Amino acid sequence: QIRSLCELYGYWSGNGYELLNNLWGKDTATSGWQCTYLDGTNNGGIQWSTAWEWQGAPDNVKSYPYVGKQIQRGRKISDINSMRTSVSWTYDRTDIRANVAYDVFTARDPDHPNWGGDYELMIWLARYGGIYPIGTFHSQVNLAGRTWDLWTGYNGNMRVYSFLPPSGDIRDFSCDIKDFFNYLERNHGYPAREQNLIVYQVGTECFTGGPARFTCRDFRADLW
Ligand SMILES: OC[C@H]1O[C@@H](O[C@H]2[C@H](O)[C@@H](O)[C@H](O[C@H]3[C@H](O)[C@@H](O)[C@H](O[C@H]4[C@H](O)[C@@H](O)[C@H](O)O[C@@H]4CO)O[C@@H]3CO)O[C@@H]2CO)[C@H](O)[C@@H](O)[C@@H]1O
Repeated sequence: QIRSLCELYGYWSGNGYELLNNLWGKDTATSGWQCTYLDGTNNGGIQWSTAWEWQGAPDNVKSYPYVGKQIQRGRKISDINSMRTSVSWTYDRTDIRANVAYDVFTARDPDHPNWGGDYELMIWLARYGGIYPIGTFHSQVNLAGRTWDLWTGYNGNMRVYSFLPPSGDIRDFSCDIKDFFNYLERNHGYPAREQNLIVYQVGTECFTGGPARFTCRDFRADLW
């Protein structure tokens, strides 16, 4: 690896991307740790991985290490035409409580900190070990060439929309996240004209299990 980010909130940035050893829930663990590795920045993308083992509090996320596309504050979702992104990944085992997911926060306050927002949009590409997203099942949705189970609920005051695969995982994926926002704007009254983009990330939420290793073979993200 080019860089090993094994410290709590170990951080790298470059080429308009960033990487964080985001162990935000680790104090709920009874044992374990996690490191995030920058493997490459080849071909306009990021190659990275994270290794971990966690015990304790099986409904509590211990971490969400991520790669993020850096964005400028004050961009209304309605004024973003496209958020094209692709990811290729593997997990070395699936007998773990973990997901792989895109995470996007938006807020009416354009200076909202990056830990949250008014709304969260997640696109889950894996759902291992019997975990649940925030909230309850809402409906099925056709987007990005697939069928999704949409779940909705609240994390504090933040409304969370999570799009889940009905079956299996999706280890090679590409989409335009604006298709997901546009669907929410039309059918869920999502206030895109007053919401600013806060973060644009992909990573893995880790609850319990391991030793496990997530490899992101390639990540690319743009927005226009
Ligand atoms: O909290 C500060 C922290 O936030 C990080 O971003 C989090 C979001 O805050 C969060 O909404 C979301 O994590 C969800 C996860 O998707 C769900 O699977 C999980 O669901 C739990 C649920 O909470 C329980 O009620 C239920 O009983 O069990 C299920 C699991 O089976 O809930 C969590 C939130 O608790 O996604 C984001 C990524 O982790 C930021 O990354 C960080 O910067 C902040 O400090």
